[PDB]
Amino acid sequence: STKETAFVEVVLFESSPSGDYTTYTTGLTGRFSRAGATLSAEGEIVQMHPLGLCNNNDEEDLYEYGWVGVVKLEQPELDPKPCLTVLGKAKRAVQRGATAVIFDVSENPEAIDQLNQGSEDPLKRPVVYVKGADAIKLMNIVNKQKVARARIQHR
Amino acid sequence: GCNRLNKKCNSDADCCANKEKCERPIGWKFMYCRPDVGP
Repeated sequence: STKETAFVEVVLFESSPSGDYTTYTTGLTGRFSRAGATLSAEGEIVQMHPLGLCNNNDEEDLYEYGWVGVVKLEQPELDPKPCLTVLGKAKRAVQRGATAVIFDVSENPEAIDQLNQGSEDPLKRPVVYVKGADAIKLMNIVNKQKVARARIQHR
Repeated sequence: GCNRLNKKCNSDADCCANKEKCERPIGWKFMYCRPDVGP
């Protein structure tokens, strides 16, 4: 229950012409899914958008080192034919260099069961899901469309 | 313009001149660019 809790801290800066700066900090919790490793991770957040995630190409241009991917899942009734399964989306982000992947499963709770199937070998990086108030916290900062950094801790 | 805030860095040369500095946040593993208000 409290096992597999993922503690996520996100930090974003906003500057101003005066040179004054605002820091926005959030702490939130989700869960390490059985689809991935239970490991700490840290890096710049990249929100993974739908067509970009569908890009099937194998090219160096698509690789970036050490980022934390964020995927906000759509309601299944509105996205009935995805290009990849939820597990496939995690695998694809890891192939493109993600150090961890966070799914906001609020609109697709069934994704939790897909991620928690332990019948596949785990990805080597954390695959975390957030929902409810914690997902609201994450997306509030992700939606600012700036460069945020995130740290994922186990225990 | 220039804004490298929260980008990874290995030295101040990787951040924006003067208004940013490269620092490892306490409790974090890596160095990132952060604001430098002088001091």
